[PDB]
Amino acid sequence: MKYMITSKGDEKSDLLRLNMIAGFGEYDMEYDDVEPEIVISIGGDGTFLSAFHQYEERLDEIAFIGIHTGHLGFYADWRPAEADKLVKLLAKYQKVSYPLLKTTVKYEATYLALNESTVKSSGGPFVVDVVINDIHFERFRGDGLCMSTPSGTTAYNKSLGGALMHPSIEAMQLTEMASINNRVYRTIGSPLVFPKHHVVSLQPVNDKDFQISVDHLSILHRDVQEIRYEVSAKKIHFARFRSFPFWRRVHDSFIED
Amino acid sequence: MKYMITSKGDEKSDLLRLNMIAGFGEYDMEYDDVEPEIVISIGGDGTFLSAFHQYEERLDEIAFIGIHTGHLGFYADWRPAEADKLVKLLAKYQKVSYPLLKTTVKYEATYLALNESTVKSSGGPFVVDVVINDIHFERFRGDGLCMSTPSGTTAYNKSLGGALMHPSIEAMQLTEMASINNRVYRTIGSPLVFPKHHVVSLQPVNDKDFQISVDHLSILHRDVQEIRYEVSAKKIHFARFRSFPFWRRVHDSFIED
Amino acid sequence: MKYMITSKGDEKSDLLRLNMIAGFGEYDMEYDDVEPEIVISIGGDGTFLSAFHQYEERLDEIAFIGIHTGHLGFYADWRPAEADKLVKLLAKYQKVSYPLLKTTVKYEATYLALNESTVKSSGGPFVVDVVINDIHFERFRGDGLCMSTPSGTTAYNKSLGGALMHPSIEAMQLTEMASINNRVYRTIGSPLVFPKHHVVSLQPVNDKDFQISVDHLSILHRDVQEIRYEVSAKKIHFARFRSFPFWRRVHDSFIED
Amino acid sequence: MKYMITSKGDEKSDLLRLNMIAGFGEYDMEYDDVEPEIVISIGGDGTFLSAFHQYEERLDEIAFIGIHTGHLGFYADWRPAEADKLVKLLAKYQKVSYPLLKTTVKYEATYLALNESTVKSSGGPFVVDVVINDIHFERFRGDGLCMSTPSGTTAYNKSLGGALMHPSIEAMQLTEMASINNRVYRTIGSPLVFPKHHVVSLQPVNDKDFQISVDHLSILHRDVQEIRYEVSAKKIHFARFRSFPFWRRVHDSFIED
Ligand SMILES: Nc1ncnc2c1ncn2[C@@H]1O[C@H](COCC#Cc2nc3c(N)ncnc3n2Cc2ccccc2)[C@@H](O)[C@H]1O
Ligand SMILES: Nc1ncnc2c1ncn2[C@@H]1O[C@H](COCC#Cc2nc3c(N)ncnc3n2Cc2ccccc2)[C@@H](O)[C@H]1O
Ligand SMILES: Nc1ncnc2c1ncn2[C@@H]1O[C@H](COCC#Cc2nc3c(N)ncnc3n2Cc2ccccc2)[C@@H](O)[C@H]1O
Ligand SMILES: Nc1ncnc2c1ncn2[C@@H]1O[C@H](COCC#Cc2nc3c(N)ncnc3n2Cc2ccccc2)[C@@H](O)[C@H]1O
Repeated sequence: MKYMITSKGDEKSDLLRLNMIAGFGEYDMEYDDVEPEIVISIGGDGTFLSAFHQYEERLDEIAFIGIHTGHLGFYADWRPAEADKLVKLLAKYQKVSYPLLKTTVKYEATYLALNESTVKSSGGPFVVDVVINDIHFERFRGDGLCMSTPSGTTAYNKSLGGALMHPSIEAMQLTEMASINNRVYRTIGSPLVFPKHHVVSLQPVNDKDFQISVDHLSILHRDVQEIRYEVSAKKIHFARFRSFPFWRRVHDSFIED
Repeated sequence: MKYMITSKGDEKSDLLRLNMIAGFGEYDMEYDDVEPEIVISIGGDGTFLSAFHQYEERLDEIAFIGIHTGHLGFYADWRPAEADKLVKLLAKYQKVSYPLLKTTVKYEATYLALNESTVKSSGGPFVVDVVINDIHFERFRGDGLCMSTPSGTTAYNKSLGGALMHPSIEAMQLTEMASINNRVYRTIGSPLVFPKHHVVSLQPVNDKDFQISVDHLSILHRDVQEIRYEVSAKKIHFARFRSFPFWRRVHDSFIED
Repeated sequence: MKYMITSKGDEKSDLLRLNMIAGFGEYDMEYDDVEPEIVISIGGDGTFLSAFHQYEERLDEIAFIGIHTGHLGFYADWRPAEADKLVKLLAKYQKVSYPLLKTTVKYEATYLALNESTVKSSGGPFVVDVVINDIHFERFRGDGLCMSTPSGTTAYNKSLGGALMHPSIEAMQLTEMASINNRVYRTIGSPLVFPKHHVVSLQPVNDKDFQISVDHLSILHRDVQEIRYEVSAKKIHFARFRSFPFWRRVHDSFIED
Repeated sequence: MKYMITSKGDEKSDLLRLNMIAGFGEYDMEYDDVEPEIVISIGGDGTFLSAFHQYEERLDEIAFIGIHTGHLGFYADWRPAEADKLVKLLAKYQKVSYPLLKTTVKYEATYLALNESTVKSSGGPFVVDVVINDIHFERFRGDGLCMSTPSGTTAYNKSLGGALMHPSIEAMQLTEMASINNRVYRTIGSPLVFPKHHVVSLQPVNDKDFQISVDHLSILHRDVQEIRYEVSAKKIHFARFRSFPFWRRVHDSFIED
């Protein structure tokens, strides 16, 4: 079937990519980077992130596979020495799906995040009213906020004190960035985990310009009226050829390998 | 139908209890503390916790209601001035259900937790191997561990840095208590959120005696071979007469009321 | 003696300033904003911060006084209703001194901080080697670092998990901003408190452009070779007319007033 | 001069101890475990802790030396292969001194801590009023409190989120253990660093029985009226034969060796 391979760009990844293409030439496989059914990423989680956003409009029709040429990644969880076996097994697997985060920015633009979406100020103080399902929950003062997908909880969310969620749980997690807490300003402090169909809305107080990130991309948005967070109805699909449990991936990346 | 009322024991709660019993006498309502269909708790979350464990063998046949004579509780979320209206509406509501945590202690005893279950040492050093779905995840050294239900995340779990989970998510959350982290000992540090059907097993390394807590109860267990944590198949059922959202309960308890 | 008064700029502060000037006119007091011996700040800690940096070249010859027209500040710890008494007592007090932080940026520029100095990347990843007294301590990956003065520990340092230090201790405190910690990248995690004469040096790894903040000021520095942190030999001097203990100031600002 | 050697008790430490005693026999050195001038500890920091408390009444007359038969310790910072060189150099060094923590328990007993002193409840809820220099600072609700010496900040204090203090700073650090924070109960949250001559006093609210730890020792104290913390006037003295900086010790123990 139709496939394509993106590469980190270094010598190691490009030649691993050329070898798999050559290996795919021995099977009924058509290279196509317009409408592929299989997207293979060779590099790190950053390369996989780019591969995801390159084809975020055909998620229901693509099974992703990640190969790590360097250290173990959470999305690129195949060793390079397994590419030939990967080519073989891919020629003739099941699919597992991870939840995604929908970000809506009204002034309206919508973005999909595999890891997380963050909001920071354009330079001055960051102050937003946090609204959960249309009820005002808190007025946040600090450096910013981060809304994480389950699989994204091992990334930026983890460094901010958030919990690690198993990707089978359809949820999003909001964590604070250096929140001010005194007698007058008050935030919840704890990370918040929201289920499907809950809407978290960030609304300006004085400044209306925000630096909004979605995975690796970060754009300054001007005259923002609202930022809306919710678990996406779309999901990313992985091709699994064996058992690599998420908690084992966490152990291999953080405890020891 | 059959009902009963437990009380904090102070003058305020006992006389609120006697007034509701008198109010129930004007309706087709039978007091029965053996097989009640409605269990009303008057006091704080501690009183509600006791009411829960008093009838933990008839959870599928009981709808709980909590009344707070003091400050707002997460389970006792009815003001005392609403008892007469509560009696009326209860005479003729829907049910919402929260997940529970199953704790298995092998030497075998099983316990149900509405808030959380914690493990600490019997005095010496606390060292356990943490096993997730039969794979060894980490060797924990520290003061102890805490496995929290969703509704329990606002309690002990919150004070340990855990995330607040909406009770619609069937999950459990494990948080660390003063874990040692240096070149030789290594824990994940972050809280871990587990879905249904994941089993977390704590296993001794040297000392086999542990102080195990389940909600308010805390018992020293001797010659422990394993402690097993998993989301319970049983659920607690609340009688809801109006909308009091969980995130609003969080806001009222922690931000301001 | 010579004095001057800076104001927040609102109607409340300007008219409090005009009343104190009028009150000072009844005494042997000369207004002079070039070489004052007494600098009075009317507003918040931000106004006091500006008053400090306005005269940072005559610190050994100035006693600062802060008046808070809004909430209690840590530097502006005089209520507006005490200005007349303040004018009187100032006409005829002792001095207490707080440590300051010296920041050296080599490409060489030196800055003095009353609260803290922070380092962040110019957009990309922030990676610096942390060198303590010429020995390499760690390679930091994350959002940035913050070096705080003692009196500054109640400000940005506090929101990042740092400890509150009594200003009698001549020290500086380094805290991390969302540090990455996995199998490959490793930071200390804990805040670090350094005594006088210890030098903490930040040194680039790839990117050489950093956004460096000093109190309220924040400037993008290009082609940085090193950022050096050390407890300053200069100190800020406060005019004290009564006992307002630091721990009481902490209690009034964070516990309740 | 007079000396003695304490041992971990394993085969490795006992025979290292016998070899150094034999090596000391070739010099003008007298073994004496009653009034030694040099106390050598062979084992880990736990062995050194025991050696410290064994001679805590002759601290002004003893220079301590620690040898680690296992991993690197913060007090036992000499490799076993250097014992012969240690014997030689000790035969003919300077002294460095670290601050200590004085704990007073009134009902009156006083204890000295090299690492820290902690307070927990006897089983029920732990509630204490925290008083700093006779002013009431906070009412603490939680699992307990920990007051750490500077060199103790790398131990229990570190696991509780406290800052690492260089031992040249004469100070103590108070950190919280799972403090409850909601609308009604409020603690400072941040670690507190106190200078010399500041007195921190813990005072009961309901329960008067506390489990008080001092380094490795932990005793249940009954009918406590007050627990007083302050930087001790006594200091521990180390024999230094070379430069092993504290920050290097921190790096070797926590970053990598
Ligand atoms: N302070 C920060 N701590 C943690 N991550 C941060 C921080 N700042 C920005 N980012 C991130 O950059 C990302 C864009 O680039 C590609 C990627 C990725 C990735 N994804 C994961 C994951 N799911 N699990 C574990 N490792 C991961 N990495 C690897 C990684 C670890 C640490 C830093 C950067 C990258 C964006 O996904 C932000 O999360
Ligand atoms: N350090 C600690 N921090 C927080 N809680 C702790 C700590 N130590 C032990 N407990 C707890 O005692 C409980 C048994 O008594 C009854 C109850 C309850 C309760 N449940 C909740 C809840 N779900 N949401 C919010 N408030 C709650 N409370 C009120 C409450 C707040 C703080 C302390 C105690 C009680 C057991 O449920 C442990 O969680
Ligand atoms: N996330 C953050 N959390 C905390 N402070 C942050 C954060 N981001 C930037 N700042 C800060 O802005 C400052 C420049 O403006 C003037 C000032 C001041 C001040 N000084 C103190 C103090 N010593 N003690 C208590 N209150 C203080 N404030 C008041 C205050 C509290 C919180 C935010 C801003 C201001 C600079 O001193 C940064 O510390
Ligand atoms: N959760 C906890 N985390 C950290 N330490 C804890 C915890 N619980 C109790 N202790 C401690 O046991 C101690 C008594 O035994 C001897 C000792 C020592 C020691 N001293 C230090 C130090 N100064 N620097 C680094 N390593 C140290 N260790 C080694 C060590 C590390 C971790 C646990 C135990 C021991 C007492 O000093 C408590 O601090």
